[PDB]
Amino acid sequence: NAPLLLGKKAPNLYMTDTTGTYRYLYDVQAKYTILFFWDSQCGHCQQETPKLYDWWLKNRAKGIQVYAANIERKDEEWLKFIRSKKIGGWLNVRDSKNHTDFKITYDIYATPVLYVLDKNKVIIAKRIGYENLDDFLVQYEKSLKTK
Repeated sequence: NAPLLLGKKAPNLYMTDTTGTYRYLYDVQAKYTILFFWDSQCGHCQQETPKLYDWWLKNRAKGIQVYAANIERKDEEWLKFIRSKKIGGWLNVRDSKNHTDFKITYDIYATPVLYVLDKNKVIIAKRIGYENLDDFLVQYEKSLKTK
């Protein structure tokens, strides 16, 4: 695996939603997709996940989905976190059908990890913090105009 690059299509993910039903990354329709890899075992009070959710609630009508890719190999703790932290509204998925190698394909070590993708799943931001999203989207859109 070569490391991921700006301007390349993010690798597809064949992950499943909270009902166990396939929701492929490439099948998501959204002006921007936030690809977000996370792990409930990082703690019940982990900060990035619910704060991104709060951000998403405020910005989603702009045409933004979060493909919230939980990296765990069991359902129980993932679902418990979704319920208790009340983050069920976005696209929660897990690799329940074993199609994703998070280390080879996406280089996931420490979690959480965030990518911003455009409408065609091209990588436009790599591993930036949720707190830099608003500014990243402003500058990105200005950059489309200039040229």
